[PDB]
Amino acid sequence: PTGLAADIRWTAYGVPHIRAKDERGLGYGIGYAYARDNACLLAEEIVTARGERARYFGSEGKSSAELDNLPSDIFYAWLNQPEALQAFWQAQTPAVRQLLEGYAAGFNRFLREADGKTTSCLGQPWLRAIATDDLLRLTRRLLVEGGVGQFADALVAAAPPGAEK
Amino acid sequence: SNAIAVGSERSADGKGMLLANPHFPWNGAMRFYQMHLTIPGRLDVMGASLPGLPVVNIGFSRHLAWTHTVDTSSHFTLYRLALDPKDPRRYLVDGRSLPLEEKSVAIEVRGADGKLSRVEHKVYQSIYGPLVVWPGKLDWNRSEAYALRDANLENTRVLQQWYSINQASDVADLRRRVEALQGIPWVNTLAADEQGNALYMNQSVVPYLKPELIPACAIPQLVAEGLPALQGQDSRCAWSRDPAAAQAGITPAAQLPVLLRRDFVQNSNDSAWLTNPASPLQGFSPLVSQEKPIGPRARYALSRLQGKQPLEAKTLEEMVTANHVFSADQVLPDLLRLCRDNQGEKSLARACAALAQWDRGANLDSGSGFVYFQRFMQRFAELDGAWKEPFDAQRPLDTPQGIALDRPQVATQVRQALADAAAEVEKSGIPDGARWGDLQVSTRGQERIAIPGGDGHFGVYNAIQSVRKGDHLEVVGGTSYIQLVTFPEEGPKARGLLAFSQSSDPRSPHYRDQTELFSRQQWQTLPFSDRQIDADPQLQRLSIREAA
Ligand SMILES: *[B]([O])([O])[C][C][C][C][C][C][C][C][C][C][C][C][C]
Repeated sequence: PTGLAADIRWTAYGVPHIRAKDERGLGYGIGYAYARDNACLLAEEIVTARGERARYFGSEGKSSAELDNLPSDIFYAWLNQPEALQAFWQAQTPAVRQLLEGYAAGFNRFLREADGKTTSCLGQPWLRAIATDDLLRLTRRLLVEGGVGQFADALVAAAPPGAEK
Repeated sequence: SNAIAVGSERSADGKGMLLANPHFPWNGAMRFYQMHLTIPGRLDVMGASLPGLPVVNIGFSRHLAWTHTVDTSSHFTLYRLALDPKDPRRYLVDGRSLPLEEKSVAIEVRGADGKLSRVEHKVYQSIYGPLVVWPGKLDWNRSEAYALRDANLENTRVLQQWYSINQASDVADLRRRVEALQGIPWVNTLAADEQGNALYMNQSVVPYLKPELIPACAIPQLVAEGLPALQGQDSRCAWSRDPAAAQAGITPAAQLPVLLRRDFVQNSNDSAWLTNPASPLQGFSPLVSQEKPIGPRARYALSRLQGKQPLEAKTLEEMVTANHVFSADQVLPDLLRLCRDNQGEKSLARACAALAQWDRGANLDSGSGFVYFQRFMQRFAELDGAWKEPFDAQRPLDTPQGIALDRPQVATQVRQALADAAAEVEKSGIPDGARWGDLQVSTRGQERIAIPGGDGHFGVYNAIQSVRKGDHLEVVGGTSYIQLVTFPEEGPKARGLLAFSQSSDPRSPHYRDQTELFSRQQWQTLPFSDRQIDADPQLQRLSIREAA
């Protein structure tokens, strides 16, 4: 019929075993299981990759990578511009698109049902339904960890000289 | 990270075996998470992954196990720009003045009043990429500036790449799939399969420059320091094109290091060079792999791996769980001799006793000798010419070794280094009796758990990084997802742990359960077959669905 469906088994220590008939159902299971354990972590890291840390937390805080909120936000706003995200999505295979669509839907399903049993950030304005673009933002953040990501502060600091001697 | 793949010629069962020991953060966007994925008939893979990714990053399947370590290859280049003498916002390529591009981003900032303000920021860009400034080294003055070209910005293949790896049957298939797509951004890949092949690949996305361009296109001062820096005023220094590469400007797969053997391969973040010393990997671009002295983790691994005795699963496990501080093997014997030559030097007395009684480990019950040794090494690192036997490229596994105590200046500086280290240790708040496990911990809510292991720079295979917080050292990264895989007839047997546990949320039943196990170094079955899964008395099942 449609659309997304997954069978999840958990063994000791909360390890999920996800079975599905296609990538979309598989992603659904992954997103739901991961949310049960780590919704707050993902939401925080998505705020970072969206360049919204200063909006929620102010200029005095840092990301989990220990970058100041504003320079981090400038870097991720630069990296994850709409045109970059859309080019990236357009280059994805149907299978990968489906994995990501399922993941977002599964994470969101858990959020709809969450009553705080395994989620400490219930009620925070930054804990919100996610989109496939948010997963692209996280992916690109990881992609550049071996490159321009290590120069985030240096990019933000790059300004032309003044009148100095 | 460590990785060891063992093949049919060395494994006790004549089949493949893989130890995966990545060293990664215990929190945040790189926190590993275990999962098993199955689309019956065509996908069945288990391992661990990074947050947000719907694929397995390090794992195993019916006939194959693989893992990754961060490589030494460059994945970007800096470009030194020659600025227009009339305008520092313009730069010269082949003598022609080009304008920088400007891209403004706007950010909302929550103020003290709790309201949002808008902040705009200009990002300057060249044809190579954005400009970057490191004050005092990479400045933007009226003569020069630096731009950065990141090779992975155009790597749209990265998710596809791991999904493809997740579908791989054996080592040959894995190699085909990685070489075909070239979507791996910044790690090596090591793998073993049931038939007993052991594979190392330095197959990642690396800027390509034809060999004849490198001498003139490099910035000599900067590459000497290990920065991949090129001359950005010459159009001939653009990354080279080769139709065989999966992406314009990257190095084709055939020019990247691969070693396929039946004995072993290993990597602990050094270059491809001594993956297996019996078959050194040489002759590659400096952007890819260089013959640099290996670090103590690799030197430790090779000391255990070399030779003719069969390797058992237990052997690989215990290379991790022994917590041996391998750097001590090079300096501790001569250091203790200095201690013996200096009894009655009251300032060295406590340090010398602690070092002498020390088990040379980073175990929970290792004594304060480890702490003294760490602080001494931090200072020894920085002394000039103090090795008795300095690095010998003809003996890259056995050097450097020893302290040059027969040189009076060295003996003087080494003793002073120990005196200073001892002083530092003793003016810290460390009690009497205290063992390493009393000091290094992972906080869980209102409680702590003692964590074994120590910094990888001291040659501890079980690498653990911690930072001082209050009365303790708080673990921030290191050993994370552990998997040790063998292939008996029934199906793959995987054993390991996720050191920091599945959940980062203090409310979860899975916030500290594996962390208690990691403390006691008690690895567990990673159940993969339906039979293994059904045998778990903790088994729970949920089926979920919703409309598209
Ligand atoms: B070690 O200390 O060298 C750490 C290496 C482990 C990191 C392996 C992660 C697998 C890479 C996934 C990248 C995905 C990018 C989107």
